[PDB]
Amino acid sequence: SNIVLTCKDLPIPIDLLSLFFDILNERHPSFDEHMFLQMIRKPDDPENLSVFLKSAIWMLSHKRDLPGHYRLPLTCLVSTYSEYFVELKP
Amino acid sequence: GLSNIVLTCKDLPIPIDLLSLFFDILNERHPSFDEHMFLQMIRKPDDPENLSVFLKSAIWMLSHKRDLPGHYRLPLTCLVSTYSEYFVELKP
Repeated sequence: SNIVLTCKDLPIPIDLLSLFFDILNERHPSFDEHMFLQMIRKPDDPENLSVFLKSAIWMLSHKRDLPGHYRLPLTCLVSTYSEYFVELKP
Repeated sequence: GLSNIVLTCKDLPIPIDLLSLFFDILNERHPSFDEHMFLQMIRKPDDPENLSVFLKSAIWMLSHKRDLPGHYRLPLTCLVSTYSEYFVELKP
């Protein structure tokens, strides 16, 4: 009836992270490869985290050609990474 | 009654003034985002654009708002984390 998924051990297609980076970096050209990997590793700046999450949210809320098999892992990325805001303050 | 009730997100208490503050900030940025749409979103987001706007206000409060009370951080992050989940089935 109901399935519980741990977003932390959920597989993420490499092509999704690549797409996500491409979209975020087009929007914010100063958001480079190195900063993207540091975000995946551990968010360390609230404004950068904000822009990272906002690109993922745009992809989920506006992008009409997002492959449907990216919806679950991309949503899990949003839910997982938003958690860093508890300690990461302006 | 509404002052004494403990609402929870993922078993974490969400202070009632936090929901009021969230609504006030969201509604100030988007005056057409009324109380009824706010309550519907709370019950079940039904529009990906409206949910996007709802989440972006909460993310703004966490990322930019310097005077957000400290004890609001965990419940508000909970709300972000939980309401984002609706995107799995809610498509543009």
